[PDB]
Order: sequence, then C-alpha cells, then structure tokens
Amino acid sequence: EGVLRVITRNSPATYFQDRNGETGFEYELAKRFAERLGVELKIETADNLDDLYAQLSREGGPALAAAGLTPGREDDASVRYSHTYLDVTPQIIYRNGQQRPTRPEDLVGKRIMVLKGSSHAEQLAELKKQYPELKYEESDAVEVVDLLRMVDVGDIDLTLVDSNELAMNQVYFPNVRVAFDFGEARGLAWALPGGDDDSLMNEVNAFLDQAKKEGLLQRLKDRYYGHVDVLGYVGAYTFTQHLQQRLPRYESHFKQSGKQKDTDWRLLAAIGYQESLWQPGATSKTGVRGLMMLTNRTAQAMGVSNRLDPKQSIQGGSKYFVQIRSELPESIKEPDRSWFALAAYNIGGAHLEDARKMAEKEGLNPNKWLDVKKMLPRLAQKQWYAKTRYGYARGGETVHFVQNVRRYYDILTWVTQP
Amino acid sequence: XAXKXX
Ligand SMILES: [Cl-]
Repeated sequence: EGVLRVITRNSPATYFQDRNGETGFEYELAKRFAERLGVELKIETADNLDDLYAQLSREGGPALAAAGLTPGREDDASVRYSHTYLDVTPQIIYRNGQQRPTRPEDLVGKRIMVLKGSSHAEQLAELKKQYPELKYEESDAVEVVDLLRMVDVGDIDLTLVDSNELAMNQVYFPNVRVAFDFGEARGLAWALPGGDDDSLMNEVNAFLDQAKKEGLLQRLKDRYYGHVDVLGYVGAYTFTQHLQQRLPRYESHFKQSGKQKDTDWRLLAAIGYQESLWQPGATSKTGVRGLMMLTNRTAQAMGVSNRLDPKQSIQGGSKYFVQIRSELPESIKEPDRSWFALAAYNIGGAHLEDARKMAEKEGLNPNKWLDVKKMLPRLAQKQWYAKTRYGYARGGETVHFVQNVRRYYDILTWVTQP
Repeated sequence: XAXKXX
C-alpha cells in the first residue's frame, strides 16, 4: 500500500530541507512512525496555521498534523489531538537594552507580533479582554524564526513563543531575552481530523507511548536543541596558537590533497579549521565527524572508511569540496566560484541555487558571490523562503561559515608567503 | 483549530 500524508510547517522546529535532505524534529518523528506502520511518508507543508487546520479538516485532506501544535480543547471533536510528546511553556521575549516587562499588563503600548491563527494569539486575545489597552499584530507571512529576528534587530518590541522554539533559536539571536513565563507547561500534540474512526488515532497514540518509554523522544529533544551550526570566529590569538600546536600534525595531509586535486592546500586547511579547529576526534549530534566533519553518507561516497583518521578525513572532505566546485554552473568564475563552493559545502547546492534564482529575480548577478551573499539570509524569512523551491534554511549561518573560512584562509596565506 | 511549537 501507500503512503501516510503528514501536514506540517516549513520551519526549523518542524520540517525543513538541508544539505543532506529532509530533517527536523516533527519530520524524524513522523518518519519513525510511518516506518512503524509500514508505509511511505508524504510531507505536505502548510502556507500558515489557518491553512494547516483548514487543509486538515477538508474532505480530501491529509491524515494528521505534526507541527508543534498546542491542543485547543477536548470538545470541538473537529480536530482531535494525540497524546503529548513534548512539554513547552509560552514565554514573552524582549530585546536587550529595553526594559524587561515583569508581568502581563506590562505589554500595553509595545509593538507585539504573533503568528496569525496561533494559540499565542488566543493567549493575547484573552489578555486583551482584561486590558483593552493591549495592542498586538498577527501575520501569515512570518514563522517564529521571523518573530525572533524581528525582536533581535529591534523591528518589534515583544513577542510570544513556546519555550522550545526559543531553545532551538536563542543562540542565533544574541539580543533576545526571556521576560517571563506566560501560562503553565502545555504538552505538544499531533492533530488528526475528527473523528468517527479511531483506528489511525489509536495507532498514533500507541507509537507515541513506548517512544516515550524506549525514550527516543528524549533522544530527539537533545538531537535538535541547543547547538550551533557554524562555529564562531576564534580570533587571532587562538588561531595563532593552533597554528603552532595543531597544523603541524596535519599539514602534510592538506598539502598532499592539494596536489592530488590541483587546488590551494591552504583553503582546504581553512575549511578543516572552520569545521573542527583541526581536531580529528571532533563530532556533533548532527552526525558529522572527523577533521572535516563529514556525514556517513558522504564519507562512504568519498572512500572514507574511518572518519576519525585525519588523513582520510582531509582527503574525503577536500574531495567533496573540489567536486562541489567542479559541479557549479560554469558561468560562475573564480574566485567567486570557490566562495560559492564553500557556501554549497555548508548549505547544499539546492538552497544555493534558490539564492541564485532569488538574486537574479531581485535584479542582481547570480554569478557574483557578493550579490548572492546578500540573498542567503533571506532564506530564514518566510515572506521570502516560501516563494522558493526548497524553503527555509538558516542561510545567514552559511554566510558566517564562508566569511570565516575566508578569513582563516587569508591568515594562512599571509603566514606562508612569499 | 488554533496553535506554532516544534
Ligand atoms: Cl581560490
């Protein structure tokens, strides 16, 4: 038989596409459930929450919604909700430098944005009955990641989001802060349509139990919460130190790869440093590992039998890079091509082509790194990424990735003259 | 239905 149709949001907490394919909390979980059933998983993405529910209650619609939903009532019977799989808590978010609102009524006279059709909107609507002085906005053209960006850079004063979403994202928004909890701990749950056959629901709830006993719900909550994609720039002192302490273990390896692949060995070394600080033992709960932080799928495809062997990691990662760069549309010339190749190394060719398409359509030049570099962060904005093929992507981390490789690359070039 | 978690 088929084919379980699962509706969600294109967002970093739920479902999104990255350099290795589909991924995200809600995705893994729903795929681990489709596997249990014995069926193929089919993800559909909703234009926004109002749409998600509408598509779910429609005659010819999907089977269930997996999208970080806070259940609404045990009545309504239209949309029924599974057992809960994650406990979160709504918090007010503000900006560093402005005054921390202490308790609810402090919200009056502040620009507030929340997702239209959300439980957070019901939360403020409820509060507005107390204080009619309360004013807040709601959009369909933002996701939580947008809201947080908006608070961060100062375009809105406050917002209201579930604790988990801030947990995955706070790291990328240096300015945001949690003012206070607003509500008690709610469990997150899946939403199926109502409601006259309980066979699908009963199988859902049996899978979410035992997943909560076998404990891969705690495996997931730690696999998707509290790490940084791209590691920050370390500065001269640290880099200079490792230059003396680390590079000499792996320099002959870098050099020998550059020979074998007719490229600057120092750019390869730069990549290695941006990836692991030249630590062959390095690893991440994301599944990359080794001096060049390679996935299993990639290391096997580059002839890498042991990811922890630095010579092999440096070979495979360099092979990957040069290959990605050979593969770029030949309208992109050097040096820009190499910068694109870095960008692709991180964000994936697919998203990168979205950035190129967006660049062109936006009047710019899809073959200049300096132009696409500016389109890349827009992939983290719903108003823009939804108009693309592959959707959300934290492309600003891709920018920090490429900037950082290039700056190590420049130092390395300077210490290895004339 | 109403209500953006992960
Ligand atoms: Cl170059």
